[PDB]
Amino acid sequence: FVVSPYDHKYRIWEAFLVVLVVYTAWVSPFEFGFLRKPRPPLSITDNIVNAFFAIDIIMTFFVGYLDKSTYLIVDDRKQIAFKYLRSWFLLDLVSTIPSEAAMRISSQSYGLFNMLRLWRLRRVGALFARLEKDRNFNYFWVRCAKLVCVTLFAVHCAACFYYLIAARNSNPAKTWIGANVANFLEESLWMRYVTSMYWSITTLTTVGYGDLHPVNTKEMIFDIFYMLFNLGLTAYLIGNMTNLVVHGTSRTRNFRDTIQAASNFAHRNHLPPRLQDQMLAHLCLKYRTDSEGLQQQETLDALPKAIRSSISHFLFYSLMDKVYLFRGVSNDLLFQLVSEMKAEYFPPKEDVILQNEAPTDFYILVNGTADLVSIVREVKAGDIIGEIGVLCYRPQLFTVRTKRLCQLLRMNRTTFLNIIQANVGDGTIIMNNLLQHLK
Amino acid sequence: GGALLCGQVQDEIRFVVSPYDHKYRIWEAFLVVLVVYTAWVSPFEFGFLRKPRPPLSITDNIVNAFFAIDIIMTFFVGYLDKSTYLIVDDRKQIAFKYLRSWFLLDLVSTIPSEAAMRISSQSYGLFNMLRLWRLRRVGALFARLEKDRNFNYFWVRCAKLVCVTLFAVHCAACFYYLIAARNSNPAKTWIGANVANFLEESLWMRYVTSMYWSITTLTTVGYGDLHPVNTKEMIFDIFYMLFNLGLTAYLIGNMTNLVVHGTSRTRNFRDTIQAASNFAHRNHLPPRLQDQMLAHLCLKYRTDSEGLQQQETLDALPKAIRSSISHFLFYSLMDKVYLFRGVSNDLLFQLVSEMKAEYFPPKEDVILQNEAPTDFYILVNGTADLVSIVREVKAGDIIGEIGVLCYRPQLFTVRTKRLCQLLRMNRTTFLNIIQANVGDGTIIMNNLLQ
Amino acid sequence: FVVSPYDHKYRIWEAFLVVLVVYTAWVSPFEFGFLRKPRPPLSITDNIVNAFFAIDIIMTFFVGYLDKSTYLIVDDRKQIAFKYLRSWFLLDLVSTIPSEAAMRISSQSYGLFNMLRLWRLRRVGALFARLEKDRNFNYFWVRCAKLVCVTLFAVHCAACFYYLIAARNSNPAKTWIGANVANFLEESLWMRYVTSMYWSITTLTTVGYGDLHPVNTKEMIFDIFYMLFNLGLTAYLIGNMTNLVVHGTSRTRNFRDTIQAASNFAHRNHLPPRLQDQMLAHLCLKYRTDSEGLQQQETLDALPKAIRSSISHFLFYSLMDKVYLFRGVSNDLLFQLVSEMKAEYFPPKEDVILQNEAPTDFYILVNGTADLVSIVREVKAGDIIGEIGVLCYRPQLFTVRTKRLCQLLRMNRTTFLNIIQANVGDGTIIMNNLLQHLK
Amino acid sequence: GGALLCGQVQDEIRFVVSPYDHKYRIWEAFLVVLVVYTAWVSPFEFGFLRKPRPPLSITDNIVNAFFAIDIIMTFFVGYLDKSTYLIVDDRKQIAFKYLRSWFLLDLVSTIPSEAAMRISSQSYGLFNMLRLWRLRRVGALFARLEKDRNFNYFWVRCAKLVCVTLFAVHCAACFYYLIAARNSNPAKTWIGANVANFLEESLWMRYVTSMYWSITTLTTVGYGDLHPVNTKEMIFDIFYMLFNLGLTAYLIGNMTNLVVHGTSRTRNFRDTIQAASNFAHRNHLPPRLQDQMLAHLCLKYRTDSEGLQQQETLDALPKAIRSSISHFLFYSLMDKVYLFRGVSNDLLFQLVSEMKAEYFPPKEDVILQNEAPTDFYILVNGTADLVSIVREVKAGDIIGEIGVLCYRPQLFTVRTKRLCQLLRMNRTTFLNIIQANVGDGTIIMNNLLQ
Ligand SMILES: CCCCCCCCCCCCCCCCCCCC(=O)O[C@H](COC(=O)CCCCCCCCCCCCCC)COP(=O)(O)OCCN
Ligand SMILES: CCCCCCCCCCCCCCCCCCCC(=O)O[C@H](COC(=O)CCCCCCCCCCCCCC)COP(=O)(O)OCCN
Ligand SMILES: [K+]
Ligand SMILES: [K+]
Ligand SMILES: [K+]
Ligand SMILES: [K+]
Ligand SMILES: [K+]
Repeated sequence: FVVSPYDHKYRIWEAFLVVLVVYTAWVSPFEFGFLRKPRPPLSITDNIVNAFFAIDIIMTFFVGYLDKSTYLIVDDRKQIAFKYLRSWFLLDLVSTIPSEAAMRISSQSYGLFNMLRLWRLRRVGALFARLEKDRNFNYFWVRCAKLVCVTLFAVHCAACFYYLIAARNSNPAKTWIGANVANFLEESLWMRYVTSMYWSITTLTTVGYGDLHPVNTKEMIFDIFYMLFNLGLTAYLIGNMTNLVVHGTSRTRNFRDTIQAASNFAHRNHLPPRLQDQMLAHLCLKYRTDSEGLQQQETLDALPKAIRSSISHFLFYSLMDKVYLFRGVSNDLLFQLVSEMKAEYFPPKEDVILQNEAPTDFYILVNGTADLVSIVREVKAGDIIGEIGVLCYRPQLFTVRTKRLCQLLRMNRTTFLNIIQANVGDGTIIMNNLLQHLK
Repeated sequence: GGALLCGQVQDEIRFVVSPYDHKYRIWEAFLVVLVVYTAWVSPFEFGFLRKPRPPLSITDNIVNAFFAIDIIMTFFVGYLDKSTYLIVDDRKQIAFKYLRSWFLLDLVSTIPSEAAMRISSQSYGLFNMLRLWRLRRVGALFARLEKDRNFNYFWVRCAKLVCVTLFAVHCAACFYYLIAARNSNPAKTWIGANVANFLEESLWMRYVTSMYWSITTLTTVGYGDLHPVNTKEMIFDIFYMLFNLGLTAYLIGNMTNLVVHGTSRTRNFRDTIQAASNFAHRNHLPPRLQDQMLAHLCLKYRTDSEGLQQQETLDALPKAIRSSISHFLFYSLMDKVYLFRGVSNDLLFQLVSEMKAEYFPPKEDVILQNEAPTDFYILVNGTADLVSIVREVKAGDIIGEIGVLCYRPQLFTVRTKRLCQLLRMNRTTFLNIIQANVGDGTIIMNNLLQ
Repeated sequence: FVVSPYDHKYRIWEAFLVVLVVYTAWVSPFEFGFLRKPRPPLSITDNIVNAFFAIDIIMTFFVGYLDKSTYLIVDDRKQIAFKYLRSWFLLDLVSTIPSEAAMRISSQSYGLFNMLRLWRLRRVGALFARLEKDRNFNYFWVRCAKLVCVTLFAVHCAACFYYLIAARNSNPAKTWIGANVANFLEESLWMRYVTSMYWSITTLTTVGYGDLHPVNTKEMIFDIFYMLFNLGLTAYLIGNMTNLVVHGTSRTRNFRDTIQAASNFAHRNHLPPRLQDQMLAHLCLKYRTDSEGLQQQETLDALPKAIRSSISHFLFYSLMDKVYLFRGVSNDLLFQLVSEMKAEYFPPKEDVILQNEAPTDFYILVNGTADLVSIVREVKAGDIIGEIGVLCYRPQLFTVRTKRLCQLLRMNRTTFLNIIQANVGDGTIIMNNLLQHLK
Repeated sequence: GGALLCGQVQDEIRFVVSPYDHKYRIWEAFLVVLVVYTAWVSPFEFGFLRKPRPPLSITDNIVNAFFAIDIIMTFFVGYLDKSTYLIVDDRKQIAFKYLRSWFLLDLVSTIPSEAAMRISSQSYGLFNMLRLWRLRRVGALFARLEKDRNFNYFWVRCAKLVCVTLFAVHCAACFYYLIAARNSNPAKTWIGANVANFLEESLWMRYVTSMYWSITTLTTVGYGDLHPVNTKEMIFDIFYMLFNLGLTAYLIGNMTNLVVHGTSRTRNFRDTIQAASNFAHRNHLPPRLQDQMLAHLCLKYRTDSEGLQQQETLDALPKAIRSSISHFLFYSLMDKVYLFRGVSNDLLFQLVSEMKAEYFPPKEDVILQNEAPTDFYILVNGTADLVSIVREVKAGDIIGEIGVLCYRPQLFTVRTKRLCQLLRMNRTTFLNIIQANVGDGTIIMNNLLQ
């Protein structure tokens, strides 16, 4: 029986009903403003759309709900039906009665009863509430789409109401439209619609050419309220667009402040130009490494250590399988290794470590390649550097120079000593499998 | 999973009367309605009318009577002085402060216009304009509401903006009509150039036409059907247009302030979640792993949000009540199970000040069987099972400590079945805690040992 | 000889010349747009103003300048004259030649030569630069005054240029003004001015009634550029007004976030309602204590310890003179006392400490009064509480209850013990002068 | 004093060519000028002209020739791949990437219109509109300038806004004229309703009239002299007015962003200074004392600003060059006087890593005679005297250490005579530093002892 929310076969039905809501949002004000009585084709199409919402009146029984008081999805048919009968079953139901039936109770009913069908706009508000949570869509741009919809619906409604004020008048002259057009009745419905839409947008944007304007007090009262609504709407629009701009441009501002800080530091302390250019080159690479190294380390430093470890195991243990200088070591020691290892990125043609430097650290190349340097040999992907210096505790035997954008795992001798004070018997495998690379 | 949990986290992200008396605040709230009345009627009497007439005269005298009652009653209402923060109830001091401030303006704002018009017949409208002194009461009300936690700041500010713009529209409409009505020739006026005999038309039509012009100008729609015809009208409209420029910039500044204010914390959350999303996408992590890390990241954000609020609300606060608060917290957050019964106050403080609160997702496992006893927990709220199941775990219940204080690998796995809050303690810090006054630690061991 | 900048007698002269700049800013575009040849009174008044600026051409010799490369004011007559002759002496000089003399070189010179006098606006920009630094004036509101000036000057200039475009035309009809007015020449100069000012503001505010608008291509080109300038100006105005609003309202937002944080903390941990009301009462008092306790402690915690000490000596040593329980102690020990003392504020009817509490701290009342409590005695201004408990190290003998908004200095026993391990022989005066209050 | 110091602080607050070759960047910068030409001419040929004519045809063929040269030359220009950050110089890879991306669009954007018009005579204006593909080069230029430290971000953004709004105005003017010129009756058009025979008027007059309408509409001034007369013009203007609403909101959003961005750090300074100002005012501090504390507060703000920049620029940076930077700093910030000559590397590091930099006002005293030797300093820059005077103190000079390493009350007062920067060391931390490898500390004592 009870269908889950978040069922994909249900999500496509709700998305379909939203396009029938967009149809309703256009048709209902137009039928209110421009039409007197039901006519083909619009009558049969509206009855078709009412059939789809009448199906939904039933199919919203048998659908569960997330009770956020307990964070579980309720599947009890007695509870879901009781909740729906309380939650606006009657408004949905009345919004689906045919206009023919709803006007046998009174012939004047047509336009104003069809305006009740704007109740369906609750579904558009619900869709925006979903998209403002779903991380697959940008939040500020979904707010933009929401504000575009509100604007277009306002322009359409105002056009239909203001035409109705003219069309109901006892004289076609002395109306805003009949003041310009000799007889706007007995003129094409498209031309009357476009003329009203033109007036409406001309007013909402405050261009106000003044070819079309209020001629009588009823028109003036309507336009007074429409102009006051437009002042609030535009101030809201400019607020939201400012927020969209301010947060969208933030990356470039932060990058420039970072480079400005480094440049000022170099100019205060009078760093040598070579090393200054290396500092800026690494900061630029960090900004261009957003999708990898940046959002990697900006995530991993937050995670609880259990899942953090499981990530490191997924991501790098297959690299630890490549290094002969750990072959057959105890599994826990190699897990500890990847749990301690930092990860870093280097530009091309940079020294990671120089010859005759003290062995404070060692590295494993994840990807990219480097030269020991004059040149003696090449370092592959899945290959290790500096470790014999960390073992020996004597100065490093060669400079290692990047020749690609290169990713390296890193460890420090002070913690490697501590790691070797763990697993002390497995340290014999460390020793032997170094000695057999040393042979 | 995951999505609905982070959605929830985003959703969470002798005769003196006191001025605080409810009966007095109902009276003050009533008088603000008569201020809104005054704000409409005084410009209208200045613009459109030349002598007092029914119903407006009798209604104004009724309103003046309510304000005259207030002129009396405010001699019997105390005030608080910023030197002492006590309410002053000395009749002489209440009288002196009222006389020295606002009594005279309140008095002239209350004299009947039918009396003032015996001083001169030209006085009527311009004397009515003095009643706008009463607007101080609306400014006072908004100042209270803006700093009151019961009221939504967004809607209080919006109400302020709406009142300012409506009052500006109304005043400009009345002044611009007065410039037309007081002219020597009606046909050379902004209104008589359109309506050939406007002085014969209904007062409603003239008002609506003036409001229409005023709003058309302030919104800058400016259809141009109605516009300045003569030099007086041009000078007036020059200053009105300048004012409207400043007012529009103020309205947009306030709406921008409101939307960046209200969005800020949701933005701060989104950045962390979308960073983790981009990481998981780019490194091609399995979906089965991804939603576990997104769930934990959302619940860490929830945890430290509450921690910062506790810190910033305690470390601001004088040592006396900071003591009382931290005392109550220590003596009420702990003691959640009989294993602690008889714990000494020092051992209590050392434990409860070091335990770390955290939130844990539904349908997940907090500790695992036969693992080393690195940590133990107290369940604050939510529900879990010891696990096949052996029993349910309640709120006000514990896991893992039976392996920690006497060293054993953990006897059970434990699995959540609602969103759950726990207090963690790690064995290394627990050992340091138990090393304080060790005898009491032995009494806890006796509570466990059976 | 050389007069200093920041001499008050010079600052009043520069402020006077700024009002003559405001005169120039109105008169020069008006003479350019509306007048053909020099006429009384405006000719004699302009010659008077030129005399004041000609005095300044001389009096700007003999005035020093702050050389911000070395942060000293230069007094060398050879340097100040050399700097001035380089720095725009010639533009100031040409801006003071009389219009009569400057039009004997050519009769058409009058209007366009008088436009050169807008060079004097450099002085208004300099005044705003000063006021944007002087802490006696609000920064955002000085930016507002700057933007009002720019707006009013733009409206005036545009009105004068657009009238000149009409007045130079070969036909009065086919001009924006002669299209409405049958003959605008031979009409009052005030009416022509007001008509132009009206058109100008109607356009800059974008109301655009359209009674007055460009009739010919020269007018259209001018209005094209004016409308493009106004779009930038209004967007700048709205930016600056937003910044003014955002920073001006910040106090209320921070207060509400503080109270919301405390309210949520109480609702999470389920604090008892009495103590919850005390917590909010103290946070409210802190916000209302902005000018004293807040900006006091928000300043003192920053200051370098030497000046911080000198402040404490100025502010509270005269209170330390009142306490008999330190009479005749070594001066250094009492300075150490005031250097250690914190300062705090309490609402009326609050316990600072209760009876039978442990003696962790003691206090001295700066102002306000309190009861020992049932009641036994009253505590004055310049009076001490809790110290016998800190001496005895046994629970406090009475509750002390505020009966005003009260300010107290505070110390903690752990640091008072350390302070008594300093000055150990002067501790004998502490002991004896307690024992003689204990008698 | 004081005021000018805080004012200063506020003022401070085989055949491949590389794409980085200066000769190539001059060529690319030249082609952007021909893009601005194309952006004007293509809408104008679409709106106002029906067949190619001098001078415009010959000028367009000259511009097409420069782009055809670029279509060739871009086969000889390398690119950098984001996988390796090396420049690719393989001729086959350069060719393939260019063919696989933009060669075809660059080619059709270069065919002479006098050739395309042999395919059909109606093609002319609509084929010219395809040349607007070239605008990608302007978008690329702005993307470079926005992230380039040599260029002011404010003016680069303003230039972007000005170009977008000018191009929108121009395009709308040309399209709206085309709607009029292509109508069956000129008198029923937005322009022919005003100018009875506009097709006889000069091309300049028609262009200026169309630009005037376009700007009047986009700025929303809307005089209404020129407006839509027929249904086609109304539909066009409906969509133009909607677009202008979005564009205006974007312009105001960018200007707000720019002014809050540029003001932020001055705001952050002002708050600290005005807090201290309000404190000194309310507590009635003497002016003689006040300006001393305001001076020190301004120079502390200056000091810690530079400290945060050093931290955030070092702790971001890989350990190799972080080492090189900190190494150079340690070996160059110290050794400022002969008292340190022969200092050991460990004692050097322990000292220089712990010394604290600070700024000190003019005409003030850093240490006083016969006071206890609590601290000593190295002068980094500025000037002072030992004090009556006994001698000047240089940059690269020291004060007070002669009382610290051998314990004595300080021999002199010392007084600044310019704004001065010093490195402090406190005797307690100095003792801890000297307790590392004490023999080297004795060699420093031998350097002082004579
Ligand atoms: C920098 C850009 C510069 C742009 C260019 C300018 C060019 C020169 C021209 C300058 C023109 C400037 C004109 C003024 C601009 C608008 C100023 C609005 C000020 C304002 O609203 O103040 C608030 C009024 O609050 C209140 O409490 C008011 C209460 C009013 C109650 C009225 C009740 C009316 C009822 C009847 C209505 C009429 C009948 C309708 C049918 C005060 O508070 P605050 O905002 O400062 O907040 C507290 C701080 N955060
Ligand atoms: C939320 C509020 C919603 C309001 C209500 C809306 C109601 C519905 C209607 C919606 C209408 C929306 C219409 C679009 C709005 C404006 C969009 C502007 C977008 C834009 O400018 O993008 C920039 C163009 O940059 C460029 O690089 C462009 C370069 C162009 C060069 C042109 C050269 C022209 C030379 C010739 C001129 C003509 C002759 C003049 C005599 C891209 O960059 P970015 O800003 O994103 O920056 C990078 C991120 N930070
Ligand atoms: K307008
Ligand atoms: K108009
Ligand atoms: K018009
Ligand atoms: K407008
Ligand atoms: K208009």
